[PDB]
Amino acid sequence: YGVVRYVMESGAKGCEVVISGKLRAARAKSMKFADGFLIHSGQPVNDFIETATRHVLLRQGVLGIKVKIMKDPSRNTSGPKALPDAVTIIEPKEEEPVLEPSVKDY
Amino acid sequence: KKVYTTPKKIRHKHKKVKLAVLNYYKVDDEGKVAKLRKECPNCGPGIFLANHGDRFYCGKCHSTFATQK
RNA sequence: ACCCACUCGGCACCUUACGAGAAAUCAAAGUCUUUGGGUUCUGGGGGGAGUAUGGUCGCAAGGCUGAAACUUAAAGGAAUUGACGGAAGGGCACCACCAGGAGUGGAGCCUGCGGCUUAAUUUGACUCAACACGGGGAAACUCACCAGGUCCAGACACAAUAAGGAUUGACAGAUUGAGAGCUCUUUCUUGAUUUUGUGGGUGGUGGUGCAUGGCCGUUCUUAGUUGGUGGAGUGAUUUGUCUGCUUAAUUGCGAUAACGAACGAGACCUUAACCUACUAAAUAGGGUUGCUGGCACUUGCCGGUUGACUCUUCUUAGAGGGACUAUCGGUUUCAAGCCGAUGGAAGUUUGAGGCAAUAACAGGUCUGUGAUGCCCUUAGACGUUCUGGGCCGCACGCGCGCUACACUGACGGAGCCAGCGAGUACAACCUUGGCCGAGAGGUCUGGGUAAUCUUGUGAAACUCCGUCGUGCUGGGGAUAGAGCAUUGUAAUUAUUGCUCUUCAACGAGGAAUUCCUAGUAAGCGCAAGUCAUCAGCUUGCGUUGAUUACGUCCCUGCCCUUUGUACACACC
Ligand SMILES: [Mg+2]
Ligand SMILES: [Mg+2]
Ligand SMILES: [Mg+2]
Ligand SMILES: [Mg+2]
Ligand SMILES: [Mg+2]
Ligand SMILES: [Mg+2]
Ligand SMILES: [Mg+2]
Ligand SMILES: [Mg+2]
Ligand SMILES: [Mg+2]
Ligand SMILES: [Mg+2]
Ligand SMILES: [Mg+2]
Ligand SMILES: [Mg+2]
Ligand SMILES: [Mg+2]
Ligand SMILES: [Mg+2]
Ligand SMILES: [Mg+2]
Ligand SMILES: [Mg+2]
Ligand SMILES: [Mg+2]
Ligand SMILES: [Mg+2]
Ligand SMILES: [Mg+2]
Ligand SMILES: [Mg+2]
Ligand SMILES: [Zn+2]
Repeated sequence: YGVVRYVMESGAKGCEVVISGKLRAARAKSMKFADGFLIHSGQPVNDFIETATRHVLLRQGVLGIKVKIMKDPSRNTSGPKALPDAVTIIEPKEEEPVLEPSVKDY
Repeated sequence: KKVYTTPKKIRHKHKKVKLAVLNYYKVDDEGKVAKLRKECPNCGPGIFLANHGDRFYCGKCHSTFATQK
């Protein structure tokens, strides 16, 4: 939870933390702690999602900690500045046009 | 795993057999120090060849001398 | 007799409950914690049990009446999301089927897996989702197995010797498979490293994948999944996420107590297609032109040369562009879309992939790991290291494959075209060209760390003219016998390559059943992967190139909807 909070603070679009192993009792289970956006499929995965896998050794067995972070597309530096599907249109400007000919002269 | 049978022999190594140490020397009439056993021709006095029945091997050379004397 | 309107009484029914209720539901099951209209009967957890007994009524069967001991943490009710159904509907899919193709299953052989056999024939995996899989093509190594030997890679801690030696080393033969001092003959060296015990470890292709990680495989590459408000429920929940029509798709159009969103799909990215438009090149290809070789012999045709000059169409690869189902015609709530032309390089998601949700499986790996818990083991070690063997044995089952059963051929000539690749200096890589050899191979020389050399990988299938013409025949190639080569320290249990000989089974394969819709199926090679050596395997690649649907739920599997459930460890 703390980790997730930290990630959020850091200003990331999403965090996903999978903790796999024996967490109380012998029969082992992967617990899943998540927040925010996240993508999963496509080439924007290797672009924005940063991953980490570290196995933690304890005196009853091994844990495995898998952490994902979805970085903000706008805050990119090098590469594409958005998700490929996201289309945002600019707003038009106000018009009072007609009012009969006339010429500006120099 | 298979039942361990083992066909005898519980061997060991040479545990040296420490004999006398300075038996390859003689000292006689006060001051004299006479040598027993032929000294090694490969490396001089201090190392002396082992004398057997026409067997003349070494220790620093470990084995390398065999010629008759 | 109808028709209309009203009215008492009845059998019901429909919609709302503002009332009830655990809810299903109920105009009573309402007017009940805001509790009292009058009354009769019945129940007080489940079993024991409507039993025992005693009455009583019956001709009898039986009825009415009706216990207790003991036993037990639940029995039940209504609903819920699942799971399942030898329930009913609707989808989807060549791992479904039609329309067809190519077949496997038959045969000989390679090779997996049984079973047997064995000193050992090491194991892991058994419907899809074990079975040419562990990149598992094992001569040793590998190596986990067996017959034997060798070594300490017994940290460090504490002690007994503490040099009159702790202890290391050891040719010659018997010793021993053995130029293993393995030791036993020996008596020369070695210098406090150690060895002898006790704490303690470390290594283990030992064990458990039912203690785990990571990775992967599978539900599923199917279309599925979720939360924020709002609505419906006392609630678990539900609606959104749906009757339809669409799509490859919960893809959309729509309908609508939901509205707007997110993940998945799509978008994306890699690649394959087009570019006489750019930017370029003696590590790509051309043009003219030098010299030059052969021709007809007029100028003309094919050549050899990195001699000049220039070019970029083919080439490579940078930056762009280009297709968005465009234009038109039908068809459909005139919607989403689908169908037909036309133009175009491209009109099946433009072709093929890469990635791929929520939830899971006691799926597979502890034989990839100095990923790993715990247990075993731990110096006659399950650590190792040598040596030989074994993994490959055969009465026999099955699983991928290869070769074929010929005339659309076979064999000889000759013609003669690819695309992916790969490739050494501390080694021994790829290896043209010259000589030797029927081969296999040698050899000398090279060129290449590579768009430069192998290599235009002049690969097969193919096409051209010939010999046999349908006979287990020159189809076909299994076993065999002998020789000559090659790799490696080692080829018997043919490693493999070649030479002559031998010529077996099979005239297209039953019960079955796999794969497939376009540059695909199938045919044919080549290529890297392992590799010192070995291809019938594998990832790619080109070459030749069809037949037949362009559909449907009949089968098979999956999904959803409606239903039933006494299941929810979920029909094992
Ligand atoms: Mg997505
Ligand atoms: Mg995608
Ligand atoms: Mg034994
Ligand atoms: Mg009772
Ligand atoms: Mg019930
Ligand atoms: Mg399947
Ligand atoms: Mg094997
Ligand atoms: Mg192979
Ligand atoms: Mg290991
Ligand atoms: Mg498992
Ligand atoms: Mg709500
Ligand atoms: Mg729902
Ligand atoms: Mg139209
Ligand atoms: Mg696609
Ligand atoms: Mg299991
Ligand atoms: Mg282990
Ligand atoms: Mg296979
Ligand atoms: Mg080439
Ligand atoms: Mg014959
Ligand atoms: Mg082999
Ligand atoms: Zn000496």
